Amino acid sequence: IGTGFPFDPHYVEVLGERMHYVDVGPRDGTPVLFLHGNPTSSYLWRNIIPHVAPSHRCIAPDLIGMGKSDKPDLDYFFDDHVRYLDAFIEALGLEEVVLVIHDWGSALGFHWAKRNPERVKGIACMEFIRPIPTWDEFHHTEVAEEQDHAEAARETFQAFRTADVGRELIIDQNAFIERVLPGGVVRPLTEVEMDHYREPFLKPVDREPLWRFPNELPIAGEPANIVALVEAYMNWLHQSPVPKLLFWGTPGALIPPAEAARLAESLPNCKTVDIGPGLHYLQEDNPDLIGSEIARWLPALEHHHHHH
Ligand SMILES: [Cl-]
Repeated sequence: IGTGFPFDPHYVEVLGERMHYVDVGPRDGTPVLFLHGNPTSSYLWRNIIPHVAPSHRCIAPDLIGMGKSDKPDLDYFFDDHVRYLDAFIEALGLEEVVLVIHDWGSALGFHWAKRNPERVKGIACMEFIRPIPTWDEFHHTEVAEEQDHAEAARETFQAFRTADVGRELIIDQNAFIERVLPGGVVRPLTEVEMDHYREPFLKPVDREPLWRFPNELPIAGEPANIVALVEAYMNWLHQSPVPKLLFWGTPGALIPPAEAARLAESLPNCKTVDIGPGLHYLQEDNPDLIGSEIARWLPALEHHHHHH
């Protein structure tokens, strides 16, 4: 699996700050917008984009306070991210797009789509965020062998959301980067890959977005604004005719194989793709199948639409 990041560095001004993004692919192509989550960057998509770029424009921003984007004095709430990515999209003059999304990138992407449904020609998603009404639903599974792992996951994120303790882990010990990220890849990440992921967060104080994110997860009614927002987009998604492509792995994390199977029915016009062994950061386990299946699925999205 490729460890390099060979893309031209692009930057654009957004709400006064700079945001870094990948922009490859023919300039005249329907754009495909790749949205990473916690605690990743555009690096997450490095081995997926080359499958899509021969035919389409590939745009992959680093969220504010992450990757090579600027680091304003914010608390990095989800709404902060909403503001910057909304302005990013308009700053590139994008009209209609295809979304490719993960984790908090999926919350952002789905929220954007629901508010801008006529501008989304398709959604490729994987290990995405859903309402979590109870902790038992978090990493829920009915596969006996996976139960111990699932309860460990609960404990982990309960701690992240525990006052002072959470900050200790994520801010002082860099747990999201040194433990959660490699912990959510089946194959071993290399030093080179880890170093790419560590680069934006060498200073602990810069780790704030990595702590706020788990504290923004819509679990057991809190935080209420996010619970509402996530319920809204999921209702939207369940009712939308927009073409969907869903990647999943075994045993998965947020999305277990059994639910992936259900989403194949509960989500209209949904093709599913088993990437084989996977945990949360599926992109690092089978980037080639994710990029090739996205590429195979993009042409038909032009149907019923036109550029002229
Ligand atoms: Cl998180």
